[PDB]
Amino acid sequence: MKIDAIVGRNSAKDIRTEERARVQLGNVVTAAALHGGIRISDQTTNSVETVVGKGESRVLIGNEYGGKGFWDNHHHHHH
Amino acid sequence: MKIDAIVGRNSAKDIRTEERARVQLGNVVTAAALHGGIRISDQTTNSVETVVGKGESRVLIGNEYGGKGFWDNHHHHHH
Amino acid sequence: MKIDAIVGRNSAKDIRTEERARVQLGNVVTAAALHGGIRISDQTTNSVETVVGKGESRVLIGNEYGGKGFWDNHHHHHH
Repeated sequence: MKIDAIVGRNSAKDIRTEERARVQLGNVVTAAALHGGIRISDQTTNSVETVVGKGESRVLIGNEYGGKGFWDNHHHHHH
Repeated sequence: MKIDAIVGRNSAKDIRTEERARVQLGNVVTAAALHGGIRISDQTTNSVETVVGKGESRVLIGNEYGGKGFWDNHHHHHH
Repeated sequence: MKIDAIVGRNSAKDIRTEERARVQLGNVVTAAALHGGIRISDQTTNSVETVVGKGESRVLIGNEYGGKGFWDNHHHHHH
């Protein structure tokens, strides 16, 4: 009670990634989407229990700003 | 911000993504949708139990702002 | 109001990475998204209990700015 800071949590209980699975847990901010300023300091709270990815799965648990950070179509993957 | 507690949670119980599936669990904000939205403490509350994606599925569990973040349409065919 | 302690934690309880799996725990800042801060652009709080990746898996637990740090963009069948 009585807060002036950031509020809005995303939570996960269990995560299982198997086989060619990539998971981003937390936050991804693309440059274009948001860079400082008097931006948001309040976000929607999401909470998941168990999440499993099987077979080339891409899973992002958290907040993606922009929509080019974790997911994409086809780029120059050189590593 | 100074709003005491944000109300509006999304909750997921079980998630299974199988086979080339992509899942966004959380909140996606496109740039266009929210830059200087410095106060959002009353949103929609959605709870789901089990969600399964099978075979090249896109699934977003959470909030999508802009409608362009996770479900980025075919914008880059040149890639 | 008067803050020195930032509110916005990414927490993890247990992590298991096996077989060519790589995990980034903390924060990954690429130069492009922001260099050395510039406000708190993002400090969204995420909390996960147990996360397991098995089999050449990529798991990032925390915040990725830029999307060029721990991973880069890939070649996936269907966007």
